[PDB]
Amino acid sequence: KIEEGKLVIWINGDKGYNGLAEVGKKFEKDTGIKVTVEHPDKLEEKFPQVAATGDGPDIIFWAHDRFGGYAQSGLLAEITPAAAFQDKLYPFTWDAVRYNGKLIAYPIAVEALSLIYNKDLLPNPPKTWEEIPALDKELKAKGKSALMFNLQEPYFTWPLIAADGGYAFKYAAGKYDIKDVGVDNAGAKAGLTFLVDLIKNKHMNADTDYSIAEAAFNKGETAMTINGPWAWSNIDTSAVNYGVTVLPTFKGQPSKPFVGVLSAGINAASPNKELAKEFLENYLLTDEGLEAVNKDKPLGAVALKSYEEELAKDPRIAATMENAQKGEIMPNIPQMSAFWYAVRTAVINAASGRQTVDAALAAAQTNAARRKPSWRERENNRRRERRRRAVAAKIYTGLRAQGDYNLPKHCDNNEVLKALCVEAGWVVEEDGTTYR
Amino acid sequence: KIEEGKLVIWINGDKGYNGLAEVGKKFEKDTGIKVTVEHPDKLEEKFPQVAATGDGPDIIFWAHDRFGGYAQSGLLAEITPAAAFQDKLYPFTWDAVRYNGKLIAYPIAVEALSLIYNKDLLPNPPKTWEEIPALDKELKAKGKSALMFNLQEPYFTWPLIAADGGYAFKYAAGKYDIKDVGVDNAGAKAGLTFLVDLIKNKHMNADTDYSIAEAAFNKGETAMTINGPWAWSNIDTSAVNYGVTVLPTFKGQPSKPFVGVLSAGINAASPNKELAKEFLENYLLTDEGLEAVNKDKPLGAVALKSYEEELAKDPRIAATMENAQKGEIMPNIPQMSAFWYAVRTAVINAASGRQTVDAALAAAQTNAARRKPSWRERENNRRRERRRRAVAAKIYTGLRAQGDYNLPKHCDNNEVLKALCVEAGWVVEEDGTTYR
DNA sequence: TTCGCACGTGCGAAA
DNA sequence: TTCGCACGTGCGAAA
Ligand SMILES: OC[C@H]1O[C@H](O[C@H]2[C@H](O)[C@@H](O)[C@@H](O)O[C@@H]2CO)[C@H](O)[C@@H](O)[C@@H]1O
Ligand SMILES: OC[C@H]1O[C@H](O[C@H]2[C@H](O)[C@@H](O)[C@@H](O)O[C@@H]2CO)[C@H](O)[C@@H](O)[C@@H]1O
Repeated sequence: KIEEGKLVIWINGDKGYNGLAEVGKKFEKDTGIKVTVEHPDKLEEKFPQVAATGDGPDIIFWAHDRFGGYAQSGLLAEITPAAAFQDKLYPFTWDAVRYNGKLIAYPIAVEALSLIYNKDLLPNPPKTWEEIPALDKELKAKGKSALMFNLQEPYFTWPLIAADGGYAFKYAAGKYDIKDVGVDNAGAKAGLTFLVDLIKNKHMNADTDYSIAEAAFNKGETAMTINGPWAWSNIDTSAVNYGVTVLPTFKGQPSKPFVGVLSAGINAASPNKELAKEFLENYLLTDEGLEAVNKDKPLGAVALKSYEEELAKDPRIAATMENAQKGEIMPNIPQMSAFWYAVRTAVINAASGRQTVDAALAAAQTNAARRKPSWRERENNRRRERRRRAVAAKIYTGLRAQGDYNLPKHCDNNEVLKALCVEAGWVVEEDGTTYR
Repeated sequence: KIEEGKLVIWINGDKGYNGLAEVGKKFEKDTGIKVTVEHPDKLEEKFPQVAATGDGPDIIFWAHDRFGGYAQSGLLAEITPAAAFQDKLYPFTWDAVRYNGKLIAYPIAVEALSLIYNKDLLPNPPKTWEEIPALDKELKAKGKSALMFNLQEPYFTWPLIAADGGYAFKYAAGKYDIKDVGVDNAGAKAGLTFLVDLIKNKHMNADTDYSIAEAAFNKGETAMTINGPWAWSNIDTSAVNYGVTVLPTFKGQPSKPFVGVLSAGINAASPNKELAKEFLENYLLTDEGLEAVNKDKPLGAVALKSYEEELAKDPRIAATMENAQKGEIMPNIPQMSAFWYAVRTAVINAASGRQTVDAALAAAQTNAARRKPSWRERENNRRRERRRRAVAAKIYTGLRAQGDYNLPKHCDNNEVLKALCVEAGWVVEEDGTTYR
């Protein structure tokens, strides 16, 4: 739990938390506040559960697509810095991270997925998804493989599903039609059927995850992988001579990844609101603060106008943005979670053969639009059934008391119902069949 | 699923899976059989779910306490090693992997928790748990702390709980008594009360987990920690000059850590059983094989006598074994999982203040002693309640059909029963109050 | 051991 | 939207 005079941080484990801790130490020595950095599993899930009761960290670090839903359950609101602080940063970044006209986190970077290939096994990477299966055959003879990426999180598979026209939600009339989904359209069918085919033809495995894909590339067993800028520092420590390049096309159409803006939301239950902002704006949104974090794990296209002009000329960042221009920024609406859960179920079930591509995407189309029942709606159901059982319980209580039926020493209510049935002129069989 | 002619292995993320991968690479070089090593989260729980349907890996690596529950479910191949090979390992390691007379896993190493301390900060490690809060007072004056360890897994807190008399199950007459659970006795109460006292007096944090303590000791913010031999390699590459020593005493009695034998079991659904037995016997359980895994992450006191005579020359191993002699080998009985879940819930609830020490431990004793109903018993309950509902359903079906009781278009069963009551000479109030 | 009511939510109906 | 039966398991009783 929170407490005054301290600062705790929740960032994803694949991020530069150790470089984030190097500056929290620089903050501590300056004005006396100990800063600790923790990278918990499933932090984007634990936060909306615990912070309702006042728990959680002072600041949470996640991409912006969840954040509007976090704002909607009242976990942050109304963050305002001065314009000197509002403009040492990019206008598109603020737009994504503002829910209903209110800034809800400090944007920290811009991330997109790109194709990462080893120049040693693949001097010329493939430009198209369609030549991938033939490539894997040439590399399977040498003992290696073509492509391995995270098939568990749909973030990595969406560039291919969207390539031929699948869309999460449609933007029209200055608004996201939170009903209109395009996970069941013919475009999504072409994308997923190709991915499932890659698995059916043994070019990829349906159980592949992050560690499985990251290890196969860093050890040189797989020519290409699909990852974000955070994965670069790990490939740097390995003996792999890699290049970052545009993701391959599918049916002459580009791959369209979902672009994420890493953001720091201040917990509305924190007591360190201003102290945390002291960390945010004055000690880590500086050149030297982003350096310490980027040296550990590359943030990607950082959003600080000052620091980014140094990073934008790294050819790896330039390729990361060639992929992002081809993609779309992620909606921050609360129904992102329902869409992300549904498509995750679709890919996993279609990759494993539990469902057809038709059945998985059709089920995902309805799940991504499903409404979560309110707390009041749940309690209304609970209370109504609680009343029902109470009404029946009182009735049978009186029948067992004053009925004086010929009942066994112990018997369920159905026996009482039967005995009271025959008194009214009915005959009840063994299985409950009743008549006059 | 597992393919014929391939080997896939599951080991915990804190072990040297990269070292184990190099052993598989040599196995691939001599027999042409690819070996893939994965470290998925919650593998101790994932395995009994997938392996029942014939899925899971070929070989699973875990401490020996979980294997008996696996074997009772028929998930493991029975280990058939030559008598000549069984003599190559310490006999008591074979005992940890014996269940119902059969051998069910290949014992790899012996693991016991020890006190790891920073020699530069604390040259003389405290010999007693009770003197630790005083050590923290001196330490807080430097901005440091004394002790930090994983508070989320009961494996780390148990040596304190067991010191003054707590135990899991009592051994008597050649078997463990699953109904004699000692997580509620006075010794276990005092041990946990002390730990909760450390948290109440701000000498330790209840949210502390593995990565938080491992990061803080390696970064030199705490002078002591509690961890097994696997954690040394990260400290080695760190700047801390460290020593491994016996765990401190509590009320004059030593801490009694549960001793675990890292073991490799063979999935019963594996068409590569002969291949898995070959890889474990002639490539891993050798000097060169265990050395490769050990150089990655220290295994501890290996079961193989030939390589252990070399590893025993290590003062850190002779200290790890000094703690082991004061502790106990875990049971491998299937109830161990239920004991681990109960104590895990208790320590977390007590460390957080959600429950008292007396309430949490009393609930842990009933949970760890609760008899898990068999599948058939669960099914019996499900069918009996299904039959009870169908009987009531047929009665209300016939009442609605031949009653003509003069009720609305739609109405619940309670109203039909109400209408039948008045037909038989009763009256029913709104809340169900019923009499003649 | 079996047994039966309680419990909160699922699923779809009826509107 | 509210509604109501079905669902499988919890808890405790009776033995
Ligand atoms: O898989 C759904 C998941 O996708 C995105 O998560 C990314 C995240 O943006 C990256 O920073 C990194 O952590 O990889 C993640 C995928 O594993 C969305 O941001 C997230 O909301 C969504 O759940
Ligand atoms: O915390 C309960 C846990 O204790 C043991 O797990 C140990 C394991 O023996 C070590 O190899 C290492 O991984 O630390 C683990 C605890 O985090 C038991 O073996 C395990 O069954 C139990 O769940």
